[PDB]
Amino acid sequence: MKFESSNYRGYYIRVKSFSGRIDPYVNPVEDSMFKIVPGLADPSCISFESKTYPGYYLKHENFRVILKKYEDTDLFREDATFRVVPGWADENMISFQSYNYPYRYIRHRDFELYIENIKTDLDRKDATFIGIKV
Ligand code: NA
Repeated sequence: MKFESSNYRGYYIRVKSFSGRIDPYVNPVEDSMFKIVPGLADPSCISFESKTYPGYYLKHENFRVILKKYEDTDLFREDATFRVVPGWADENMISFQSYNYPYRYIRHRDFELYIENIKTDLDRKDATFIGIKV
């Protein structure tokens, strides 16, 4: 799957140097592509596996969304697990709630990805995505 930003259309979640951001015209476009597996800490949740780096998952660390090799720890699995919810800015779209930090959501901010509290209208828009099956 791919994930487009809804307020920066044509921008996609991608990994650059093992760090999550949103970019247009992702090159190599495979950096924008993930396998969606059951949540490592909860199968009613989701986890994001790298397509180019199998066994690496998107995960938050110091509230920054990064890519990191799987580790056999509860903290890693929790850091790597997100609940898909109706979009903050648009219920026809999606948002990603952190499993171990329930009041923090994946959002972009100067085109980097974090998990942060969603308080304002711009917060909601920065945290809203369109899943695209590829
Ligand atoms: Na903070």
